[PDB]
Amino acid sequence: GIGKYLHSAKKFGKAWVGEIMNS
Amino acid sequence: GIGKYLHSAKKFGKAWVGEIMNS
Repeated sequence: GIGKYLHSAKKFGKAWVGEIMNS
Repeated sequence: GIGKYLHSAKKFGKAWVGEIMNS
């Protein structure tokens, strides 16, 4: 268990927001 | 190009943070 929120979420966590949070 | 930050990140954005942001 736990193998995306720490290696796939965090990454986008800082990029996805700049995407949605910005657009 | 685009497809995981606005179709997968947000999801974890709320779960991954409650994961790492929680501890």
